[PDB]
Parts: sequence; C-alpha cells; structure tokens
Amino acid sequence: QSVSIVGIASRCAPHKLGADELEAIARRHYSSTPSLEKMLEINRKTRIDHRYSVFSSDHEHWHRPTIPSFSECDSLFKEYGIPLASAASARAIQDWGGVPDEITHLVAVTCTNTAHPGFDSVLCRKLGLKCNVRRVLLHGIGCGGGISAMRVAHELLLGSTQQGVPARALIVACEVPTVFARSELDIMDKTQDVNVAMCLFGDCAAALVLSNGIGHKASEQRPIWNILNCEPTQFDGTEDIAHFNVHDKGYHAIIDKRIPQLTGKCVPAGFQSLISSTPSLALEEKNYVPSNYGWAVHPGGYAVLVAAQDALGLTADDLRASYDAYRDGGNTISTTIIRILEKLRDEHKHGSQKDKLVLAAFGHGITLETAILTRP
Amino acid sequence: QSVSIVGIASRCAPHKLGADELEAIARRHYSSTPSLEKMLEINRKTRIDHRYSVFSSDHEHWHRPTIPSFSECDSLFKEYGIPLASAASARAIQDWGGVPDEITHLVAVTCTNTAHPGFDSVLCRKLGLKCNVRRVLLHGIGCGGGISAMRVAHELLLGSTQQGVPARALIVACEVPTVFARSELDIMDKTQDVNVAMCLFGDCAAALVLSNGIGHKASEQRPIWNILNCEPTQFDGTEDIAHFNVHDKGYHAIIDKRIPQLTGKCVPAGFQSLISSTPSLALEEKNYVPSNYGWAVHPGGYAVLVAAQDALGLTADDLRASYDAYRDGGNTISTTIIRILEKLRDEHKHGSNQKDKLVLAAFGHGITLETAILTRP
Repeated sequence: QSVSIVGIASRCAPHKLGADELEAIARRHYSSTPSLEKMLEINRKTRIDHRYSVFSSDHEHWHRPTIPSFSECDSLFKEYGIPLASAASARAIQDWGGVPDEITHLVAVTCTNTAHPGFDSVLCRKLGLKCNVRRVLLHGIGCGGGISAMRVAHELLLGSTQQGVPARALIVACEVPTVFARSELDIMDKTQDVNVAMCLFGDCAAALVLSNGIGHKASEQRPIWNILNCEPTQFDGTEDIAHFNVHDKGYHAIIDKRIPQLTGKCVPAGFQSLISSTPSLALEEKNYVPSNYGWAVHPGGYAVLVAAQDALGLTADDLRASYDAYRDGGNTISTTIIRILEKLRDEHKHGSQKDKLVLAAFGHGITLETAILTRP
Repeated sequence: QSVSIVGIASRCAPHKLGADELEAIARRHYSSTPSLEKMLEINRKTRIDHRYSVFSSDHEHWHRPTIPSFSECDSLFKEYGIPLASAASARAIQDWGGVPDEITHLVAVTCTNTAHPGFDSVLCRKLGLKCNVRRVLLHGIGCGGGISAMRVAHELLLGSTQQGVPARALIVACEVPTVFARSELDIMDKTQDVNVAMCLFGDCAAALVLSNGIGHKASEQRPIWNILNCEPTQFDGTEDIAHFNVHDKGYHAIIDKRIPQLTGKCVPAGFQSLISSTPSLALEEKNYVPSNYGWAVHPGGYAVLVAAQDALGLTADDLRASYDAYRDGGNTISTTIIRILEKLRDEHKHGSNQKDKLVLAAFGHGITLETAILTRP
C-alpha cells in the first residue's frame, strides 16, 4: 500500500510585479545609487516574465514613507497570506474530492511569517477541519520546504498504514515574501550591498492532499502519483551560503553568488543518494541515469535550473514545467515545487510523460530535499 | 511492536533568576510605577523557588542601557541556547547508549528563536549526525511543543516500522525566554500593562531518544516507556487566550487571566478523547477514570496545575513531579514536560512505585491541548 498524491492546487497573488513596477517602487523612495542601479539591471535579466504580489500598485505598502514594522509584517501576512492559503487549500481539497472532516493531518510550511499560534491554527478554523486534526508547522527550511512537507506527510501517513487506519494529509505552503520588500530595499540602500532577492521572489500559496489508501471512498480522486521515497542531504561546509536572518523590520535575505556552482556539484550526489536508499531501485544501474526520469527542480534562480540541467545531463525541455513556473510566478519559495507538480499534472491530463518523477529543491542548511514519485 | 522512549535528559541554564535577581534587574532600569510594583509583588507569589537564565547576574544583558535588537536576540540564542541544546541532546544520546550514526530522525522545537537554517541544522553538525538525518523543526505551538514533538516522532517512527527498517528519533526542545526579558520589561513600563510572563519563564533545553524497536542493539537501553497514543485537541473560541507576538525587539507574551479556568474545563475533555481514541483502552469504563493513571501536566503556572488537579479529581501528590519541576526551573515552555518525565524516571530507579499507565498533557497556542498516553513495558 502506497502513499499517493490525490489533490493539487496553487494560487499566486493577484498583482503583477514586473520590472517596471519594481523600478517605480524603488525610485519612488530612493535616489539613484550604484547598488540600486545594479539591482535594477539584474532585475531585467532574471528571465522572469511575471511575478506576483498580494499588494496592488496603489497599495500603501508601496507608498508609505516608513518601513513596515515586524508587527505590521505579521499582520500583513495574516491579512493577505492566510486567505491565499485557505483558497489554495480549499481548491486542493475540492480537487481531491473528499470532505474536510476526513483530513487527519495538516502539514504547513512558511518562511515568511513567525507567529504563535502559527498560521496552520487559523487555517483549521477557516477550512472547518476536525478539532483533533494533527498539525505540524515546519520552520527553518526555506525553498526546500515544499518537498520537506511531502517527506514528513509521507512518513506520517505510513505511520497510520502501520496502525491500519485511514489518513489524509493536507499539505499547505504559504509564502508572502513581498511583505519584506520595503525592508530589503532599505537595507540595500544603506549598505550598498546588492540584494538579488529583490528580483527573484513572489507571493503564492499551494496545497497537496495525500492519502495512505486505506478506507478509500468513491468521491475521492484516484492516485495521481505514488510517493515511493524521500531523501534529504545536508552538505558539509555550506552553512554560510544562504541565510534568511531575522532583524527588527522582519527577515533579511543573503543569496550567495556560488549557489549555482554548488547546485551542479550537489544535485547529482543527492540523486544517487536517493536511488541508493530506494530498495526497489538501488540494484539496477539504469535507475542511476537521471534522463531515465521525469524531473521537477526548484528554480532558486534561472542559473540554478541551468546548473542542475547541465549536471544531470538533461535538456531544458525535460525541465519545461520548472522553467515555466519560474518564468510565470518567480521564486515562490516552498510553494514553487507544488506549482510545478500542478503543471505536470495538467500536461498529462491533456496528453503527454515518464513513469518515474524526481523532485529536488535546495533549502537552508545547505540542505537538498528529494522525492521520487511514480505513475500509478 | 511499540515505539518507546529509550533516552531522557534535560539541562536548565546555570544562573539562578530568583525574585531578588528580577527585582534588581527591574529597579536598575525602571523607576517605580504601579505596573512594576504589581509585577514584583506577583513575582514573589508564583511559588517558583528557582528559575534559571543563561545570563549571569553580571552579564551585560542585564546591565546594557539599550533593549537588545531582534538580530541580537537571535545571536544570543545561537550563543547560549544551541550549546544548551547540544549538551542536553548529547546527554540523552548517552542515556540511550546508541551511536549518533544510528539516529534517523531529528524532531526539534522552540518558540524563542526564528532562523534560516533553524537551530536543528547547527545541532546536526555539533552532534555528528549522519548527512541524511531526517530533520523536523516545529513552530507555532509554544508550551505544547514538547508533547507535539513526541506526537510527530511517534508517528514518524511507526512509519519506519511500516517499512520494516530501524528508526531512532532524537527529540530536542530548546527555550531561552530570558533573551526577551529586557524587551518585555520595557513594554510593561511603556504600556503599564502588567506582564506576568516576567515572573514565570526560564531557560532550559531537554531531549528524548525514541525507538521503533527494530534492529535493537545490545548497547541500547531497554524501553523506559512505550508510547501508546497521542491526541491533540484545538478548542473553539480560544484565540485571544495566549499569543506570543512578534515585534521589532523579539516576541511579546500575552498571558490571559482566564487561562486556569479554561484548563479545568478542557483537560478532562481532552483526556476522554485520548482514551476513547485508544482502541485497546476505549471500551472499559475504568480506563476513563483519571486517578487510574500516572500524570504529568505542563505547569503553565501554579494556578494551571491546581485547576487540572482539581478537575481531574487528583491529589497534588499525583502531580508531585510537575510541581517539583515548576518550583525548581519554572515554566521552561516546551522542555518542561521532558524535565517532568526525567523526574518520573529518576524516582522509579530509586524504588518509587508508579502506575502502569502515564498521561502527559500540555496547553499550547491555539488554544491546543496536546496529550499522550505512555505505558510501563
């Protein structure tokens, strides 16, 4: 009996944040400096057509003279982020076909909010989940969070299979990084340190429903993929690469330039490691060829996709859904990998893929999260 | 085929923060206001004998003229909390008897730090955990965190039993609330809102090693307790009760006065749910009588222990290890329930007669009640 994905949905924020818009925001508040000019130059070269923010162009977030406090950043996440997560969660539940009452587990992840109770608590009320639903709010993992949530939900659901009881996990990722856009711009102004995070990140929520297969009801969608195995790796001497550090006005991003080189080095290692720990694949040598698999890779940036593509011997077309998600949506952190899965699901619904699918995503650590999924 | 606890350890911070120490800190930076006087007066009534802090009385934390920034609050946790967590984790691993290579899962929890990567990541390096250790850092839960970690790890380990592979989870709770002590005092001064959190909280780290029992080695300690079932409950209309709200200088605690009253209503409810959702216990009527169980209750406050004690028909002697933890250490948030389990383990080693079944209970943010039922092997 396998754990399967039975519901997928995602929801980008409504308002486009194109190069023009970001430039208009930036220049509205800061007189030209060499770092500002370099940031805006890089911003038109990212190969992102569309990014989205929960804040429209006329929103006070973009016009206010002061930098939003941490308190205000939290309120903003509650105001705009949680509804985005409710909508995405509801859409995935609708896609699944079951009823909220029979979600046994909730696995939530965000790196753009910290709160007690976490946003998962509010979500339970909004969605009408049972009072004894079993929740987990992941922290500290960043862009690796989507697959990280999958890994956890997968094992939790195997725990119920062990007990012989039904389990349905709702996985919800919610990211609103544009909340911190005003703070990042200020820090880049003052320090003159180019912050490429200004150009990469967008707002989004996304959800999956997983099932352990026990007590299957007729109203429920049959498995889209089975999750065969998930395997994390933390790499030595990489802690000081990517940090998302707390400060007074929220969180500050540090994106190291060596990220794409690191990606090329590490992904093939992670892949081999994942196959070696998958008993039904570890023996055969053909299972160790990346091109024998479908691929979804978290687009930390354009250069990260290329590095992985090259290192794995793939073509850009193998990674078409990952490029598409990045091109239309940006880096939406923990939600991006679910948006890619949704694109892959949609392509196949309309005719297309390979039997096995590998998911990969670098998070903070530096950690590589992987998963192997199979066509039922 | 049970999941068991095979390693237990805890480590309070080393510097006492008794009533005199808090008053000395308070009066050093603030002039007398009714709010300050009411807080200090409440502080002497908490029935906490000792609280501990990672900051000695002469540390600059208590003497600096400015309120620490959030960034500094982060560095301080890194500097003082993480080593506390390593020692606590290492001690639990040593209690267990196994080797770090054999730890498959890491379930971590804190509400006194936010960081990317989280402190679990640093901890993997300090302890020499394998590069593929499966990490979880829990958030948003506060005082309920020790038991929710147990809940999560229990199920994760059952998932490895399902695949027939060995599993050993390290659970690590690390809380350094005195980092935010300077900020809380300042807010209390400015708003004249008495902040009881000043009086209750202390720094501690604590850890458990759990096992799914597969591939048991001779070096490893036999089960201390088997974990039978964990059961969470969120209650309707309880949002405004307990918030730990972020702001520019860290987190600010809002402790509602209706907390003990809510405890008496909800714990018996939660206990029933736990039993009736435990197939091997749910049928027999004696199993729904609280006094037929050992008890460990998170002492959110002295009044919280009393409420639960009364509503469950228990005696204070039933909750002796919970009162003892509160009296020597205070409210150490997610770690406190592990400190109580350690007291319970220690008493039994020293000939103390205890019941076959033990119930754990803790209120977290939600308001959520985390419960667990443990059994002597």
